[PDB]
Amino acid sequence: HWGYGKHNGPEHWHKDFPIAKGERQSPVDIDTHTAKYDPSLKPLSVSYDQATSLRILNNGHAFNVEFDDSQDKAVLKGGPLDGTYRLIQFHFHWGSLDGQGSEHTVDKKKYAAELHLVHWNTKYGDFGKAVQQPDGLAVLGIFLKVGSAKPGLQKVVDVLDSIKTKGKSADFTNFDPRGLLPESLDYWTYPGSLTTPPLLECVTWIVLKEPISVSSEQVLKFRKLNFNGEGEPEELMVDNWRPAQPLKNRQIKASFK
Ligand SMILES: [Zn+2]
Repeated sequence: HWGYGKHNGPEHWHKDFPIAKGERQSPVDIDTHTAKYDPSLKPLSVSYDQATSLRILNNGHAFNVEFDDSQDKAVLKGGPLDGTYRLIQFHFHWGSLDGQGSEHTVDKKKYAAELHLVHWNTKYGDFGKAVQQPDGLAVLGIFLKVGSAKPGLQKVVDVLDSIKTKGKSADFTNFDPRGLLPESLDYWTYPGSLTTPPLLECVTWIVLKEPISVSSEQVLKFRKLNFNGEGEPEELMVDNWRPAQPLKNRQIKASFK
């Protein structure tokens, strides 16, 4: 099956998922000098006050913090978006070392990790319908650098012991994703894809310029997770990132000067 190893990693995915070589794949390098300020982008609206987290799952590629998306409780709107996108889950991509782990790059700089807050367009009714549409998803991408601890991440770090292996889940209620946001909502935006199979070209990417800081101890706990199932050979869950893909016929827009 697909993964991040020598025999099933990103350079192999195109054999089962030919859209891997498509016209709007993600992630990309963000060339900060070429990105155009777009004075017409509307204000970005992150409304997470009523968010309802339910569960945390190790799916064998990453961990997902899942939300109740059966009503408009946690929504992303404005910026480049038309209409209302509902938070369904967040996950991270990270490295074996602090010098790699992000999927997007900024002037070829790699961050230690990247948070993806996944939202689906309410006009398509559910996530499965939304991923079939070019405007189905909005993913808020946030870079992690290693420095000071992020207090709002520790509740996540402290549950990972309970979901070490593929297929393990744990109750994860009352987690506030506002604790993972940087001060500034200045962003870059472009049309792209899921960065994991099935690599569907359904994402409006919104990548924040300001990283968040996490501690060395916090990312070490991410690196103790396993890709494998319980009672299988231990394979550390590290380097679960796809490298930068060709930009092709796309323009990256900046919300800021
Ligand atoms: Zn992701």
